Amino acid sequence: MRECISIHVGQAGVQIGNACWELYCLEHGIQPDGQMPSDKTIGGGDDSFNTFFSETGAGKHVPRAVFVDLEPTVIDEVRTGTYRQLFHPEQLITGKEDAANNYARGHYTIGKEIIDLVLDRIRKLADQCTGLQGFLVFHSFGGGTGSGFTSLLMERLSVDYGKKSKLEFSIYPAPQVSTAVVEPYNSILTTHTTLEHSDCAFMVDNEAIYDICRRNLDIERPTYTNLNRLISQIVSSITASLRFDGALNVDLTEFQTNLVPYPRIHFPLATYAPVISAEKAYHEQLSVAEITNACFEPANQMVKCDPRHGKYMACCLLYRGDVVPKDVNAAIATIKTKRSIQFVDWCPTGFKVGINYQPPTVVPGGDLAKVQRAVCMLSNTTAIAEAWARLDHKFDLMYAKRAFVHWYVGEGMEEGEFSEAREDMAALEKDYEEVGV
Amino acid sequence: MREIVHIQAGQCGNQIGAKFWEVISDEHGIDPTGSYHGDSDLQLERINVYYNEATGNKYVPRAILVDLEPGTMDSVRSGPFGQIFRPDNFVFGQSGAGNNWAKGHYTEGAELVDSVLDVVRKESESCDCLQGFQLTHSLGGGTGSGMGTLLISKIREEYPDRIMNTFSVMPSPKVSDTVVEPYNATLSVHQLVENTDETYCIDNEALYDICFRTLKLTTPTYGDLNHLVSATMSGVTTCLRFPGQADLRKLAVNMVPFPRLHFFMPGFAPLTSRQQYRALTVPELTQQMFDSKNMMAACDPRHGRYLTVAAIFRGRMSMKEVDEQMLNVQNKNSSYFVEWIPNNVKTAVCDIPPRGLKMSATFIGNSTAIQELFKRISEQFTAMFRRKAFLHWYTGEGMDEMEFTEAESNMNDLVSEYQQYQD
Amino acid sequence: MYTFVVRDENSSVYAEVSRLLLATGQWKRLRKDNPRFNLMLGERNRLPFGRLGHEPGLVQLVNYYRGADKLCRKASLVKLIKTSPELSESCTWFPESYVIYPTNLTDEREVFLAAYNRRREGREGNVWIAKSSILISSEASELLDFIDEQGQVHVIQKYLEKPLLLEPGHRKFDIRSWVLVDHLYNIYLYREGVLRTSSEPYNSANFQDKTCHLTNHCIQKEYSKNYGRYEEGNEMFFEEFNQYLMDALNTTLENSILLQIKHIIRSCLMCIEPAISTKHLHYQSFQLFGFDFMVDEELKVWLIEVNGAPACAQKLYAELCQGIVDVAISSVFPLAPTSIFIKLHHHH
Amino acid sequence: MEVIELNKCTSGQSFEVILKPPDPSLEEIQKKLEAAEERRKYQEAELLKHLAE
Ligand SMILES: Nc1nc2c(ncn2[C@@H]2O[C@H](COP(=O)(O)OP(=O)(O)OP(=O)(O)O)[C@@H](O)[C@H]2O)c(=O)[nH]1
Ligand SMILES: Nc1ncnc2c1ncn2[C@@H]1O[C@H](COP(=O)(O)OP(=O)(O)CP(=O)(O)O)[C@@H](O)[C@H]1O
Ligand SMILES: Nc1nc2c(ncn2[C@@H]2O[C@H](COP(=O)(O)OP(=O)(O)O)[C@@H](O)[C@H]2O)c(=O)[nH]1
Ligand SMILES: [Ca+2]
Ligand SMILES: [Ca+2]
Ligand SMILES: [Ca+2]
Ligand SMILES: [Mg+2]
Ligand SMILES: [Mg+2]
Ligand SMILES: [Mg+2]
Repeated sequence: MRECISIHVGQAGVQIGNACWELYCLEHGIQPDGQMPSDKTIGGGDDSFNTFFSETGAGKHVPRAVFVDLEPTVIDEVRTGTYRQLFHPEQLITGKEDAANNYARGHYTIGKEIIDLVLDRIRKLADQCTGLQGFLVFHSFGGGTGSGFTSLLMERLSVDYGKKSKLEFSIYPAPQVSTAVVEPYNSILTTHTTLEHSDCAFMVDNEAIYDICRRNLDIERPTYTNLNRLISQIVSSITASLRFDGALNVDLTEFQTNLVPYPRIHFPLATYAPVISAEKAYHEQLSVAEITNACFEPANQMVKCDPRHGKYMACCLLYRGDVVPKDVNAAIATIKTKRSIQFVDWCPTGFKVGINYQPPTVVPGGDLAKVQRAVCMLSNTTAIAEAWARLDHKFDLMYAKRAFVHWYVGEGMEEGEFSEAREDMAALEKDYEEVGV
Repeated sequence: MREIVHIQAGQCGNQIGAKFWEVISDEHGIDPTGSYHGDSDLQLERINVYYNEATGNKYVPRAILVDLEPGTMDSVRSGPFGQIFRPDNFVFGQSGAGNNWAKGHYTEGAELVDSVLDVVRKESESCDCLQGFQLTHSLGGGTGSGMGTLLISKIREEYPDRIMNTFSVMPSPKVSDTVVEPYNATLSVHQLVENTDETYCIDNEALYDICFRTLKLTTPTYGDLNHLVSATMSGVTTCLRFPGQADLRKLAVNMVPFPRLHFFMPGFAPLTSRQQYRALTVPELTQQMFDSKNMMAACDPRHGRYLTVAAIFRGRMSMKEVDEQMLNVQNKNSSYFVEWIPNNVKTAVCDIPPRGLKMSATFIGNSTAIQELFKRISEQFTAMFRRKAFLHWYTGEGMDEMEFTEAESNMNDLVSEYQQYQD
Repeated sequence: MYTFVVRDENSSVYAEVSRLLLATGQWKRLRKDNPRFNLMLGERNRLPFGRLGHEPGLVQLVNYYRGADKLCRKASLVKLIKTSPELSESCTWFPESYVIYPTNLTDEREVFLAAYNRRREGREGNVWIAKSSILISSEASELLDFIDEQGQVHVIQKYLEKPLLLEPGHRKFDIRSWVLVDHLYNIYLYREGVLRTSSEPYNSANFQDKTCHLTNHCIQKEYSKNYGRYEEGNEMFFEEFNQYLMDALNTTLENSILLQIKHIIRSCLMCIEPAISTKHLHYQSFQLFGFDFMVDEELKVWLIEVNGAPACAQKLYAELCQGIVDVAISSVFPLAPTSIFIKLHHHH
Repeated sequence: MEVIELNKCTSGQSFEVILKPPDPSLEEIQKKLEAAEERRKYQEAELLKHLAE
């Protein structure tokens, strides 16, 4: 058994992390007080779920997690919420005033003063590990803390944990649920500084989640709670292989080996199905072929883009529920003869398949209906470069007028970091085009 | 605990400030004696933003009242909620400022300013984490204009990394006390350009026209004008006083793309005359909120371009219908929004409506059309300064002509800066 | 009030559509870089499809199908027909073609020579035409050498040595068909076509002079001496051509030619539908296509190419452009007959 | 259409189908953070100089 440490940074990271650990506990049968009756080894063990949970002498299962935010209101929800008993105070780190949606304020001004404390708390979690694999880091692109402090933290993690893998779950900005105009600046600034420190990053576009909640869940105006419960289902599908017995994606290193042949192009596209409204009296249970076919519909992708006009470097299918390999291959064969799936000539045209017999867990009172089988497809497609092009274009519009730049220079950042980051993104878009066309 | 320290200076500043504290004290369920008697936990969630909690569950506004004569603050202390303010937070002289910026900024004001800062420091020292300051004042007088900007300068020296916000009432010859108002306003505007992060421009001419033409008040008074300012101040601070998103710095970061262009045009809806019980639909709220007649800077938005816009909707309404109407106003008049700041129109909703209304909307625009306001002031300034008229009131306090010429050029530079972003 | 942007100033078709849109008083034109549009009349090359459909509350529509280039490129069309089972390599209505890359750069050089050597040995007509995105010759050496002198991909296809010649004149021609595909992928064939005729007698013993062999409107109006002799602007319309088919060949335009044209249009567009359909996409597409056909003396219709940004006959601009507004733009953005199109029904 | 590396356990199984064959050091991070702090200090010093005038 090898441990994984989860780090949640800023409001988006914390609230999504809260929803994930709520789901993890339900999936592993852990109560809000941290007790786990099914775990017959009291006080210790090296089971698969121990990659994410440590154990105290009293039998409490403690998430291997740190939550960090510069403002306390979001994390105060954790300290007094349902699962307040899961974490001890050392794991929940809060300041007094946030980074004001300013990458430079979070990275330089505030980051300099809190980085050492955050690393100390992380070190305390690492000291409990016999063989730490690495870190899973949750954060927004648009927030000042999510963007600015995350990039500083990732830099220091590469120094203090050189041989450890680091994966990201990153929230790509969408104006429909954002009131900040400078988020394109922050997104490009944090991607530039984090690119060399992240082995694999799962981007979730709030625009995609928002429309899935309106279209599939019949929510006219989804809240962050609606978005986060859906995001946590996708996150859970991705990390399940680390927490349950299996042979696919069993350690963090395997995500890169399976999904990222080229280090800079390390942003796989996630697609999840089915998403069914719980308000429906009863829904027709979709077959393996149907949910697999849904993985190639733009409507259920975590980032809106068109994979018909890109090339694939890798494709991974993660099933949960009543699924047997016979039906998976039958579905894949059918989809090949009907879909436009083009692989790069230097990659094999194949699919890695993982099946977990335990169907998805639904949070009581949530929005999602219980389904007998679900699938999350992770595909490294050049089509996701559409999301970089969109973001880089908004950046260029504002930066041509130096709009809002003084807010960043005022925190000690050099204006040259803007163009340095933008040129890095231009090089990234060029890498995608060289592979996809 | 993101505390804000409120300062009100001079006659206009204290009369509008008194009404502001009367309006939001009602919204938070605070009675004139500082005792809470509301019925919603949302009233206290962010109460510490503007109120300190004293013994016995008493809430005391974090407000400092400043003036160079005692008259207006005597009226406040005897007014409706006059007893709610901290007695030690009244700082006043006896000389008066004679509607003279120099008296407020360099002589009379200079003798009183240290004692005001003592009270400011006291209030700031008891803040868990101070956001910044908000000042209410007029620019056309002497105390609010001259001493108010002196206070801003000394607050920035002592609290350089705190946000400074003002509600600044701009003079107009239509609602004028003295002829030197353009002098005092031009001198103050330069101070604001340098030392505030956000300034709400409230033009007395726009307030008058609203009362006379829209509200159908035959003889508008300063009290009628202040009713509009109170309602507007409550609207633009809703997102600070209730759960949402958030703080002054975040607002500034998304409203101010260039440091000197931080002068906002506020607006309010509905503005109804006494047909006052009729229900107001979301389209009506949205159309009026963007109508020039609902704006209080006396500038035609269709003469310039919006750099950024914030809109706050209050009341139990259809947030789906809000987005549809907002997205309709933009996508129907995009010629007035700069196209190089993507998604520069932001919308927020608050469930608690203002007293007496089922729902309302407040509008905050950073528009290049505000240059018309500074142009009017500049022209009135020059019409007199060309003849050195009334300057003796200012040279008698030690000012030189060169300081007037510098203020003249400073505000014309500001006008030139707005004009380049309008094209 | 609907909003659109114009990003192709050279399009004669969508300059009229834009003119019509404004004439309705219910459409407003924005600056070409304004992202808050309902309709984009996009550029021909490198249209930013990736930035469409990401404005909250804006239903966005564009006048091009992403991926339609596969059909509207010389080499691309040949590859599509040969590799697509719907069309197959034995497709009977497309001339035997081969994609030939210049030697200075897969390639089908050896395959072409094999089929070329076969025709030469069997006494059969072996006249091919080389073109790219023109040379006519019966010697394989001249065809391949001409391509090596260039630096872009070329296609070698069989030259229709037995074309249908109009009389009087004994002259070649081609048929242009305008086809509109809306956001729902309905295939609408404009009822009005045009024959671009050669004003010179067809000469099979001299492919050097390409005036009577290339029916392009520009070539006839620049290198032909009988331009406009038989019909104004070397453009014969369906009414006259149908009357001719009845008088001369005792048949109709519908029976002898149009049935095959409609079949070819359906086959091509249905084949790529899964690749370019915007049915479940965050934005919607439509596009106007120009199909070019050849007719041989047996009244068999051959597809020559498909144009993704076609122009229209001067006489037909008003009628076609208004139709684009009715079925392509207003069907998505309605305003406050007897259709001019023929719907080619098909299975989706 | 081949299947390889089929692994089975009580809680699931996994396999692979093939359809067709083919940093800044700690010191350097400190300098960047201190350089930004110094720039903030300089800008604040200039403001105080401006206010002293
Ligand atoms: N999906 C999701 N997105 C969120 C959530 N909270 C914030 N966001 C998104 O994150 C972006 C704003 O950044 P935040 O995470 O709130 O900011 P922060 O990291 O706390 O940084 P500062 O507050 O500026 O110091 C916007 O794009 C929001 O839409 C959340 O709970 N779920
Ligand atoms: N295989 C073939 N047999 C006979 N004629 C042919 C032919 N290929 C092309 N042509 C002649 O060439 C002319 C047009 O060639 P082509 O269409 O390939 O060039 P082009 O694409 O630049 C003209 P456009 O795109 O406007 O239709 C037609 O009028 C046709 O008569
Ligand atoms: N809206 C409003 N404006 C006022 C009020 N009192 C004064 N003014 C304006 O303020 C300017 C005079 O400044 P004033 O505040 O009276 O002088 P001060 O006491 O020296 O600061 C003139 O432009 C007046 O029109 C008021 O109660 N409401
Ligand atoms: Ca155990
Ligand atoms: Ca590393
Ligand atoms: Ca004195
Ligand atoms: Mg935050
Ligand atoms: Mg007065
Ligand atoms: Mg062509």
